[PDB]
Amino acid sequence: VIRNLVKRYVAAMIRNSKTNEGLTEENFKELKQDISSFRYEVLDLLG
Amino acid sequence: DRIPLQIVRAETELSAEEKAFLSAVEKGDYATVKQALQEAEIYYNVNINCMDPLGRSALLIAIENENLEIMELLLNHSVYVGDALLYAIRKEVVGAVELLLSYRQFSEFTPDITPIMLAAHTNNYEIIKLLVQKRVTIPRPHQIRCNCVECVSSSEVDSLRHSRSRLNIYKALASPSLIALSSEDPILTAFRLGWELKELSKVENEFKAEYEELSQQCKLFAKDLLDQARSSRELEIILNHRDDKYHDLAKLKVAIKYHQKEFVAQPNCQQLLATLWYDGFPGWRRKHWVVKLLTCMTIGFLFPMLSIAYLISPRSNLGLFIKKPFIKFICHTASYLTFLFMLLLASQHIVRTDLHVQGPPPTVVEWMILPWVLGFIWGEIKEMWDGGFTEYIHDWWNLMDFAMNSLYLATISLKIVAYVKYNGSRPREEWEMWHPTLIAEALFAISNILSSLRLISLFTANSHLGPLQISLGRMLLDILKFLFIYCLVLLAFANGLNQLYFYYETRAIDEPNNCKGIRCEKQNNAFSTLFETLQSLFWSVFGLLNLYVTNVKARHEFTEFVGATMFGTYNVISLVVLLNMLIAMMNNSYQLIADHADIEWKFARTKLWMSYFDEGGTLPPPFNIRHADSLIQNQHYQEVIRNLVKRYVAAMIRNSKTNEGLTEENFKELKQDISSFRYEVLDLLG
Amino acid sequence: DRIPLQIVRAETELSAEEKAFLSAVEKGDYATVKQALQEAEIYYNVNINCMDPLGRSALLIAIENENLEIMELLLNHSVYVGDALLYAIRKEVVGAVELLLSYRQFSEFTPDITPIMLAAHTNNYEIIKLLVQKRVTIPRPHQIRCNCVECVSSSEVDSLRHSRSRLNIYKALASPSLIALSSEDPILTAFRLGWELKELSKVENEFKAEYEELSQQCKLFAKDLLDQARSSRELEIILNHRDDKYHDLAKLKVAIKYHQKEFVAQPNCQQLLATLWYDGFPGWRRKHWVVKLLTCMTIGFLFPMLSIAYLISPRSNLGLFIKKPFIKFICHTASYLTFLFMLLLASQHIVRTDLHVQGPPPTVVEWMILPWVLGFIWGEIKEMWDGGFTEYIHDWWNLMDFAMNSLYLATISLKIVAYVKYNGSRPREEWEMWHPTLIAEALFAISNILSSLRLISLFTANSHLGPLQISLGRMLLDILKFLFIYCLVLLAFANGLNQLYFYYETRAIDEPNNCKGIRCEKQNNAFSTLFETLQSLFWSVFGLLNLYVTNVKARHEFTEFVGATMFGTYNVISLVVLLNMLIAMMNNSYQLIADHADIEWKFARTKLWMSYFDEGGTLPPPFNIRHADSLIQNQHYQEVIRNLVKRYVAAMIRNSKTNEGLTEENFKELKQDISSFRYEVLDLLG
Amino acid sequence: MNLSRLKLAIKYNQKEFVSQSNCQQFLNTVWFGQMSGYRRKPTCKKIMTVLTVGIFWPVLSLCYLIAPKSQFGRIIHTPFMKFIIHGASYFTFLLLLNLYSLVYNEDKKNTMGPALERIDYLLILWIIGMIWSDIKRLWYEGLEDFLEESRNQLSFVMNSLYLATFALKVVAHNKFHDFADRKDWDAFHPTLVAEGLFAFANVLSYLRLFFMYTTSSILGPLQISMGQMLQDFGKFLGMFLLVLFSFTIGLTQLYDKCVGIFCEQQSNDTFHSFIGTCFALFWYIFSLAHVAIFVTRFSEELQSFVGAVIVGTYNVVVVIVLTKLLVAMLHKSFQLIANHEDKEWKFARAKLWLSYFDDKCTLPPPFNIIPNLKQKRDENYQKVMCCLVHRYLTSMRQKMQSTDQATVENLNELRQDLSKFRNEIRDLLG
Ligand SMILES: CC(C)CCC[C@@H](C)[C@H]1CC[C@H]2[C@@H]3CC=C4C[C@@H](OC(=O)CCC(=O)O)CC[C@]4(C)[C@H]3CC[C@]12C
Ligand SMILES: CC(C)CCC[C@@H](C)[C@H]1CC[C@H]2[C@@H]3CC=C4C[C@@H](OC(=O)CCC(=O)O)CC[C@]4(C)[C@H]3CC[C@]12C
Ligand SMILES: [Ca+2]
Ligand SMILES: [Ca+2]
Repeated sequence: VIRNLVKRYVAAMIRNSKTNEGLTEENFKELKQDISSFRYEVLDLLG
Repeated sequence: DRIPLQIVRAETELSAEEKAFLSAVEKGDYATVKQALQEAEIYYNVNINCMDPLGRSALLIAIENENLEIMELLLNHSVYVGDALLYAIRKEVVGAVELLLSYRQFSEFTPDITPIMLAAHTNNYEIIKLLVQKRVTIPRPHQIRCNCVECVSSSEVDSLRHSRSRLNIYKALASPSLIALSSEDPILTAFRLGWELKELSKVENEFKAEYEELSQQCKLFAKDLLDQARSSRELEIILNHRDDKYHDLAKLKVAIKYHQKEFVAQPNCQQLLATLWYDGFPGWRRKHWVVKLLTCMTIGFLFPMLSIAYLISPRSNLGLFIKKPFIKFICHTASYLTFLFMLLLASQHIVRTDLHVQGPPPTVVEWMILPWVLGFIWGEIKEMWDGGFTEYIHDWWNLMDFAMNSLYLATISLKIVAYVKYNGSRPREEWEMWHPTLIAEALFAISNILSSLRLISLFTANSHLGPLQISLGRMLLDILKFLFIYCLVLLAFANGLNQLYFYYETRAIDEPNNCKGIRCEKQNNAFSTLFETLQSLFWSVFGLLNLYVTNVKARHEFTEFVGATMFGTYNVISLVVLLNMLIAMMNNSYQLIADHADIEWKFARTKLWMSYFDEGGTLPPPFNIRHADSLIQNQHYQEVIRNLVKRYVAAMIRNSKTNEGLTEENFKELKQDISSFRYEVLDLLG
Repeated sequence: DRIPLQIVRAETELSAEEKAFLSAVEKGDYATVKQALQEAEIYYNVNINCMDPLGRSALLIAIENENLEIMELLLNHSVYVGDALLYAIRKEVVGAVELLLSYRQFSEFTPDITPIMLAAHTNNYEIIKLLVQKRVTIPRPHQIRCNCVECVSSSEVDSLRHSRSRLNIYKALASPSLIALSSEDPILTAFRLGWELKELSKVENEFKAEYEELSQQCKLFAKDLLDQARSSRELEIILNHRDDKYHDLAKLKVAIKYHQKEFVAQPNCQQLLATLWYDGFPGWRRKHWVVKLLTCMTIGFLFPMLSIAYLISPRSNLGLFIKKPFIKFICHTASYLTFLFMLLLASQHIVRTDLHVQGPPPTVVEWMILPWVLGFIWGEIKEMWDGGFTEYIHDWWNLMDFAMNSLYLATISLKIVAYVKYNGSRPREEWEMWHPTLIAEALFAISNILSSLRLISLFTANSHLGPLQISLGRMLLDILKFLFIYCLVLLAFANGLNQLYFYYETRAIDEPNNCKGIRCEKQNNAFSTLFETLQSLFWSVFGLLNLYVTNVKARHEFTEFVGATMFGTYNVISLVVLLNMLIAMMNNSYQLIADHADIEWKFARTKLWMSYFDEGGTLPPPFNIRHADSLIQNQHYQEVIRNLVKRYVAAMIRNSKTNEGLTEENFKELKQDISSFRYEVLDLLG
Repeated sequence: MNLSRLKLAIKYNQKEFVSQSNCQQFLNTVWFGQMSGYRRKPTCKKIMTVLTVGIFWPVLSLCYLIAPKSQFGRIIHTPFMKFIIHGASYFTFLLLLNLYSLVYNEDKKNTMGPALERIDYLLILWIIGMIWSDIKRLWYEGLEDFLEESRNQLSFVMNSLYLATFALKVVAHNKFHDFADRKDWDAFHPTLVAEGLFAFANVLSYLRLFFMYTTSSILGPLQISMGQMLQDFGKFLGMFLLVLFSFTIGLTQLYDKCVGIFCEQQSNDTFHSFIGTCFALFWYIFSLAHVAIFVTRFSEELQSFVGAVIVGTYNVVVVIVLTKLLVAMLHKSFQLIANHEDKEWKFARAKLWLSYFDDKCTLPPPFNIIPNLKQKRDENYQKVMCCLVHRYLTSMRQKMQSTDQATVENLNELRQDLSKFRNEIRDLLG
């Protein structure tokens, strides 16, 4: 029973976090880097 | 030392290849995923249906990342699709369509949840609609307390499941969007469901909060639909619709029945009612403050005439005038006010009567008071009959009316009895303690107090006094609870004190001025009897009990000290502690009540206005001497409802889009969008 | 009719070409922008320095989207760069480097803002570091009340500018980053600045909130640096640093001087103090409450022994014991308690002195009490001497100490004045009103009240009574304010009633039992004199004034009625209105006070503990019988400060990054980023 | 300095506008006027200055009365000073009232229609002056505005009753100049009436001083806050009244079959009349035992018992149920009040200060008795307005830009862009 209850619990917590946590500035920065990195790669290949 | 840490409940681990496969899905690399799948089909080295540490498989990872491309790929390779639909519905995405189209152990969803139930719980109109398009059904929850069905006797087994399953069903049936899509009359459905849910909140002590929340959801839904009305024609079609006369504000009445306060208090609804109320007084409220007073006073003074006219020629200018709701209120209030004035005349004893005559002939003023009394009685009778006992019983003021009236009856009976017997005259002093005349006078006085305090109800008609009256009522409930505790304490100390001082009771004759009690110039024998002890302790609460009452004449020091100490402890517990605590409690509630004061007041005011909106009404003194139609009505209601629902759904969506913050899931989605994008472009460029 | 709507704030519109150029910048199409720039050169059809209606020129539009590439392009071409640095600082971009590197009306920045100030107002350590690297200076803010300088005495030219300018310099000087980078002792500066800002808040009433906000900012910074301490060595180096003996918790002391409450309450700081406080009783924290109790009791009982040993031979082990602070506290508390017990004996037949000997000889008890009294006064003298009048005066309790001691002195004096001039033994009833003996007894009693109330101070020591004591003290302030209001109410009615009844005053002789006043069995002449009137109204607040005090003997109905009405109104205003308001007021205050009680209590306790940490201490009864080092110390402090500042800067960043939603502007940048990438890719692939 | 807009702001109850720092600054400058250093002087020096100015308030007033141009004549102009001078005048008047009886009217205890002691004559002047001030004010400002603020409304009755008191005195001195024992005087003898009215006015006079509190930053907020809650009491009043009369009627009905609450031995007569019944119940309110439980009849046990129940219920309903409610209401009320006290207080203080800004009133009451360019202006206003508007727009732009948080829409928009770009490229590259 404990094995099952833990699995259920852990999952629930993760869900709660994802759905009840706002986007922080660090997130913005990561997204920006992702676009930037992709750009450089493409420009190099196409260039 | 050191505490070694190990995984106690271990679980199978993913091979390196499998780990990579799932990793690709989280990055959205279609190519690698595709390749892995194909290779697995050949070398059988990866279980397409493997599972992450969190128990999420590939399809679940794809669903959460919302990569339909990859989802399709996985489905084409026939991956186990169990419960996937449920996960998609929770994510509220169009991947649901794909899984439904793709048709033919650990889950985050209980075994009872079905696709439609979850969609309802999510309140996504679109997803719900999609599922309903295909045959879908939500089990009908058995009536509250349905033991007869042995199926309800399943509660014996896994009640937990039984309870959860039921809540899940209701949580679904109470989704604004489902009610919108399915119910024929969304408003009435909500009204009813919100009530059943409230009842359940009570029966299911546990899970009470949940049921109550669901109930409020339903109530607000109805108000929201009403708020989406744009023209009076619509508002009238909605509020006057009778499910099945019409033009009787049937729906508003149903709302009042189901205590749908927010609906009844909606601004537009209140506006209509006002027009009906102040019929004949264009802009009565607009009329200058004074002007209003002037008109009201004048009309009130003329109440008997207006009343008489209706009695004489119902179909006359004057006869019709009284029919207006506001006029009725003005008249019916003026009548009561004059009644009270008559009772005042008694105080001044304008018509004085000898204090020696036993059962005197009813005084002049009395006779005058008699009619009103009779009118009030017959009135209550009519109410009871017309509304049925249940409704009459419900009204709390009805209790006061019943009590006031009953006292007036006894007063009369005794007055009468004292006339037939005790016909002669004797010095009042000789009169026995329970002489009929004496008892009657007391009853009359009490009744007069009750009658005058019945005016509190009229406060509901005032914008300023009304809200207060409503709040007070709410607090009174709590005060009662506090009183029970106080009573217990009183009884305790009463028993104790009486237990110590009853050995030292003294005769009234012995007592100075032959007076015995806490109400004599020199208080005496205060704790001699329980009845007296109770009185003494009550009055002590107000400081009207002197301390010398705690000493015994024989002067037994010890006893007196214990007595004073007990009295003192009572004072501290009652005044310093309990009394103060009441303040704190009342402050807490007043705060809460204040939050919903207006809706409460307006619901109350409407009820009052509605009472007069009816046709059976004359002041108390003079109180006693085609299917086609329905079809059309329903058609119109349906059209309006359709429009209201349409504009409501849209609004809700717009609100969400513009009034909701971006959660982490959103970041993950964007991050995935760029990731998959990158991989594709790189492959194409490579 | 109709209401016309015409644009009165006329504004020129951008040419289509112009407008287009600006749009390209917003989308990040480097190419189009580049073309436009080049063409404008040759053709001259678009002013590259044009502006949006919102005043957003190209460079600005680029800076906000943070496209340094477009920025460089624009800068290369001759685009006006006015105030651009400031925008690039406000936005906190590090594209400021580019603008600083380039070096070749209706402004959103006041004419006083210089780059360094704006950077400081933003608190960007990096940006600030860049600018500070180049020589930069912030004008001195002339001290408060610097009117002497005709420079400030010329504020007449433009006050609002002067005041605003002043706030801007301080808003800069009070930036945690500028203080980290530019100040030698970041901790000391923040302490001082915090104080100045506080003082300014008072002098400059307007902008009070602003200056107060800035002060709190400085206080928080100092606490945060302290929190970045990771070893006790560092904590010591910081708290025991003297600017210029050392090892005296110097900075802790300065912090108490500047009311840096939070700094003092910081966990680590408290822990250090505790160790110093409980020296001699290691594990006192672990000691069982009972055990503790036992230890305390024993020490207190042996207080005389410990007190003497020290005097005889401080070096003696026993002599050493009393030196420990906690001990001092316990010993000094026992001495006070002993004193209070002596006072209690004085009111008893312990010595059973006669009561008719005017100018009696001091009783043994009184003799014993004398030494203590002398010690207490002496202690105060030393306190004043060792702390200066300022500190002594500042302390509130020193006021009570003064009062208690002064009364315990007048008592002695009057006693002596009575031993002399009164050798007889006349009946007490014969003694005049101001017989010295009677006056002496009165003063002694009043002081016995003050003395026993001083124990409240000790509460700060306990963890339970301490916080309560503090909270109540704060609330006392509120009550004091209310009393002022009430006082006016009292005075008004006092004068009115006196003005009405002063005619009907009667000689005490006439009164029964030759008693005239409110404190007589038959309250009489309660309003005849003003003073009586004030007292009578005061007592009426407590329901100790009978209502028969309002009836004139001659029985003039009108006057009595006016009087009763006046008295009643006073009772309503005071008891039903003001009193209830006070309760509500107090309720609110407690809610707020409760929040900061801990920092308030701990600060208080620390001041108490610190008092004993000092070396000059013996109980009241027995009270009256190198540049090299400095440099090294400073080096160590600077080393710790460097680490602390570094740790702080990093922590603050982490907090900003992990606790800040994605504003809309952030989104816009991402969109522009994709847009630019798109254009670039489209071109290369097209 | 017409201060037109400032005044229109107060008229239109623009509390925020008046409490904006910029406006506060302007005001303070005007209020302290040339006495600006006052703001810088230490508390001690400021205290000294205030006292000094007040003490010599007649002197300074005189200077203005004689050589308004003199430096001293100028001193009264500073709105801050006028306040001090005018405030002192009132305090001296209150002193006269105090010294009227404490140190006068010592031998006129039994002289009906007593003469007009100089104190009376002097006071007369002050009362007159204060009246005139009201008139002038009411004249210049208008009526409703004048009636709106309390210090004025009290100033009406106060002055009224004071006027009546002295009148009756004159009549009495003529008609009844007898010197009989006070006791033998008829209850409604003119002198008795005058003294009663005068006393009440004295209470009103002092209450008026409450206005000064607004000026203080410490007690001023509280004073205003209290007044706010003083409204919610009105509601309670209405409810209580109903309760009072309801029980009054019953008690009278059961009891109507030396005298009163106000005698050493309280008599059941308390209930015999109606007004008495009201008083009797009125004193029960305070719950400090002002009226005994002797509701017993002279004898009628039942009759006496029921009476106990009636009074007991009254006490429980009023002393306990209604009162505690009142407290609850006040608690909730203040909470909200506490939120805006600053704005409210500022508006009030400003309204007070402006009164002195005017040049119409300069002399304290006792002395008071002794009696086109437009184009440019508009142009400048438009210029400044243009700037403020631009600044507002830019500022709002920035504020929103830096506070408004992203929304799902924005997210969706972004994702759309990535998609469109994705597709475009995919197509451009097969
Ligand atoms: C305060 C003392 C003198 C007791 C007075 C008793 C009655 C004369 C008062 C008490 C409550 C009053 C009532 C309170 C509520 C109202 C609502 C009022 O209507 C409004 O305020 C708004 C217009 C509307 O009713 O639609 C009409 C008068 C009336 C009946 C009032 C009539 C006069 C009443 C009965
Ligand atoms: C309640 C009646 C009987 C009055 C009792 C008077 C005194 C005997 C009490 C009142 C306040 C008490 C003091 C309240 C505060 C403290 C702090 C207490 O220390 C602690 O609670 C924590 C340990 C520490 O002091 O470091 C030592 C006892 C002492 C002096 C108490 C000693 C006993 C005192 C003086
Ligand atoms: Ca009824
Ligand atoms: Ca001291």
